[PDB]
Amino acid sequence: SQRSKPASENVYLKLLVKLYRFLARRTDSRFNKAILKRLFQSKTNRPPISISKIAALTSRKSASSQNKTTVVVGTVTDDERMLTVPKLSIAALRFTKSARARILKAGGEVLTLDQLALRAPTGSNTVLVRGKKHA
Amino acid sequence: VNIIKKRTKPFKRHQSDRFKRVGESWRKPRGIDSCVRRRFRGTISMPKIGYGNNKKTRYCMPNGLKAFLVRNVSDVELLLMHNKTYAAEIAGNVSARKRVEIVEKARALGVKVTNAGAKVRSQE
Amino acid sequence: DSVFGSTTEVAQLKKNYFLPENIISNADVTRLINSDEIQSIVKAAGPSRVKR
Amino acid sequence: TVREDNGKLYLYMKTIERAHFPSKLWQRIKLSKNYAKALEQIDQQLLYWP
Amino acid sequence: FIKKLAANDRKTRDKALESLQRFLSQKKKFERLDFLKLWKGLFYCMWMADKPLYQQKLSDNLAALVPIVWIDNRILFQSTFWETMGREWTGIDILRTDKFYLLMRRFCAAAFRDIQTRSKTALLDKVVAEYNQMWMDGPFNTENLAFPNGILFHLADIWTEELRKVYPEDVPKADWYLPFDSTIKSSHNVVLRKTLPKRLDRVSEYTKD
Amino acid sequence: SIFAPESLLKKTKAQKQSREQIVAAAAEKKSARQKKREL
Amino acid sequence: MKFSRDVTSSRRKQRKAHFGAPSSVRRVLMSAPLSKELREQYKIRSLPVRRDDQITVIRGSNKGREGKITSVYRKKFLLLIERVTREKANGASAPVGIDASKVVITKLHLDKDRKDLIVRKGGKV
RNA sequence: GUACGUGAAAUUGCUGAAAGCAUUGGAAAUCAGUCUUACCUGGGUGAGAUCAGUAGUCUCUCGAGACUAUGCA
RNA sequence: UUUCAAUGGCCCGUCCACGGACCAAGGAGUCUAGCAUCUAUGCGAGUGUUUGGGUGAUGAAAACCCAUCCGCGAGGUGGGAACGCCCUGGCGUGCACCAUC
RNA sequence: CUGCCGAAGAGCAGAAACUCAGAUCAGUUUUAAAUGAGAGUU
RNA sequence: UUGAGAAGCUCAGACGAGUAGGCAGGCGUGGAGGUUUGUGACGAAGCCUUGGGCGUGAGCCUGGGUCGAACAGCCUCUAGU
Repeated sequence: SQRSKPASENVYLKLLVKLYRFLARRTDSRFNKAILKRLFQSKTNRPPISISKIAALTSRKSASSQNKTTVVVGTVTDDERMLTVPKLSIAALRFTKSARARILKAGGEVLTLDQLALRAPTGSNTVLVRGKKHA
Repeated sequence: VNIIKKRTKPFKRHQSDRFKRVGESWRKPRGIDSCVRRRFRGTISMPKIGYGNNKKTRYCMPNGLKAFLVRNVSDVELLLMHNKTYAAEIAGNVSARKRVEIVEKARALGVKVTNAGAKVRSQE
Repeated sequence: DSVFGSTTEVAQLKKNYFLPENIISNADVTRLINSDEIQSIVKAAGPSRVKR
Repeated sequence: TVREDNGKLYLYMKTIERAHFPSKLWQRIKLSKNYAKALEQIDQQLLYWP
Repeated sequence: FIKKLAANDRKTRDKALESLQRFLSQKKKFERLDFLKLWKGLFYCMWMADKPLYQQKLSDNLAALVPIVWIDNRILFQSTFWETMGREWTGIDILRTDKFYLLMRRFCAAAFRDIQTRSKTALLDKVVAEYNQMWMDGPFNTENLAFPNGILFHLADIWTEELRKVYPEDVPKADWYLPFDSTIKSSHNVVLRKTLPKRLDRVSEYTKD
Repeated sequence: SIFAPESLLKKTKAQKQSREQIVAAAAEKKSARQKKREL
Repeated sequence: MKFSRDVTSSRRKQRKAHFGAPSSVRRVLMSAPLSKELREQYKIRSLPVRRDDQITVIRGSNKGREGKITSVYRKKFLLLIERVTREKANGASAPVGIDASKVVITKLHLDKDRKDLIVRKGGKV
């Protein structure tokens, strides 16, 4: 909730913060500095993002390699208004039960921010999206 | 390092001497006309952070050790690796049976005991 | 396994209940930090406690 | 860890692979009364440790 | 065997290993999921290995188990090992990675030794090409991003060292480094591509097919 | 016969690699500083 | 652990009930163990005390003493025993009372009611 | 010792000593703790054990602890 | 600790006045319902078991479970975080957000 | 209890969010640029 | 080089009045849960003390005297604090 550490008392979010403190300072990457900053944010500063948004944001120009993992420091909720879900690869703090089932069953895979770090420790080939803060 | 104390006197409460109803524990003077709070000359001092002692020699008795309160024999065995850094102190509520057992154990451990002569006699 | 269910399969003795999902996958963060994946791309570390 | 028992010192070791068996969690070796040999024993039993 | 291989008693686990030689030496086609199930038992046989002297004799025993397998499903046995190790590598803890690093080192040399053994019966280039194809849809697959890079850095580090050990005198001409070249040429993870050449000790002396 | 840990072998390669460049930027830094001192 | 919501575990109620117990209830509250031989021949562990019972003092300053219970002082829950007394300043022998649980019965004063009580309470005269 | 568990302060008497808020020190009174016995090295004499070009038992997992003999290089 | 010496030292609170003989004990932002923001937590196009029912052999006013409802909810331009490819900069992709059609 | 910030006598004080030496400012001075400071905003 | 309570350790520089008002960290009391293989008739608690010690402080530890039955540290909970 602040600039120096999280206000959460969850140990696993502190463990994520402990990992990304390392990347933030032992890499030149600006991706790892942003992730550490967004891990200190509050619930309302990390608005949820949806499956439909993620497919929509990573579309149109999706003729590219599309190995790009989508990363959100937040929750990936579900959008049942869309019927077919593409093949996606998302690393998020949380996936809802139906969001995670749709990404897996019809498509690719779901990650955690520590699984991303072992895949892209510098944030290479990542789409660091955000949720709308419209409340 | 030597155990330097910036101050040795207690910070007596203002007018604790005038009245027996007024204790000598420190209370910040909440008054808005208080001369002593205004830090005039001769007015008694007030606890400031600058009197705070060196972090390296904080909590250290004059002999450079730190008091470690001990209730039984198991406690003195914790100070095995810190006998140059800590001194055992037997609690006031430990009986004279245990005090003897605490002191005898701590003697082999090379631990200083601050009150090893309490509640006991010598026979030799 | 019937009382609590799985994280993917439901509990039999609780309706529609799934075990909570975790924020991290492998909770050993020192395993993540000190892995060959991350220690192969980090810039060379400066000293520990540094001289004056 | 090194701990005393009946005037004799032992080296106690535990590994992660015996973490769920409290009875068999720690193994014990008896260190020599010879100080130099006892130091050699700790190096020999704890090699490639941190 | 599968439940016994992951027992809480080493004596029980060991007796399943000695009984596994007869099971693997069968001259019948083993389905891929059958080897997936077996390697989950074998993974926890080594996951539970206690002492470094034991957990390095066990790696020798597991690697020495490759030539026992039937020739027709010997490639399936190894490909399932590298797939059962890719998915489970991230869940290993820091105090258990060094016994599995030796396990992959023993299984990399088993692959090179099996190529050497089959190079006498049939021409080497077919044997290497068949093994290279195993690497293509395995650890060195570009289409999947789930495979760990900590294993791939390990294989790059040990590739030439195990090759030299298998042929002490001199190795023949073959596509020994084909999985690495095709990976760096087309990998979708830039960290792998940028640093794999820095770790691989590829020598141009013996690589021209 | 306890083989050295594999992670220890990987660290030594990195430490050796780091020590190569630190030693490499020693004689040049000494010379460049020495010529700077004359300048 | 008690499981009955008919019985109270309240200390206030137990203490009130003990000290405000009537003389008939106090008759059971003052009970003494039988000696080993009486315990192993009458098959009864303990009986309420009575006048003219032969007892041995088991605990206290008067440990080891014996005598017959001259009277039972039920108001103060005390027993009085022959020759187990204390000399006052003037020379009087003021008796000292002992708790019924701190003595042991070594010879019972067998009335007909005790024998009926013995057989009723799993005993064999 | 019923003006009765403990028995505070305000307060009163007697005896003793001194005198007629803070800073810093003097005088008087008092007090804290304060170490020697160890380290190394050499030899003599015996002792044993984790020693034996040594034999057995129990519990764990080849050897790891606990022992009981026998010897004292 | 007491006292002496040199130095400094005008009674405290309250708003001149008002309270103060001394000491002990008691003595004043509390609980509850509503609302709003912020933080944490769980789930998330949903969400909320505790009106009640089931059940609870160790205390059974708990904990556990849940039917039917019900509440509340329900396209381009520029800048731009981050990323890839290059020979500082250029090129491509461009979240949040703000001016723009 | 200690610490930190700190007025007034819409403005003055902070908190989140963003945008930032590749930015604008100033209780200042020269001329008809000098110098100090990272600047702002809802 | 062992100096990861990573909430730790370590380097540097600047700064220090303060009413209203804002922020943070701590000290204490009665009761609750857990914990200390906790303390206690070889003396708990309380009280007294020109005995000693620690903390800038709130306060805590202790020696001696008195006393005679219960008490406390640490992690959370709570309030007629």
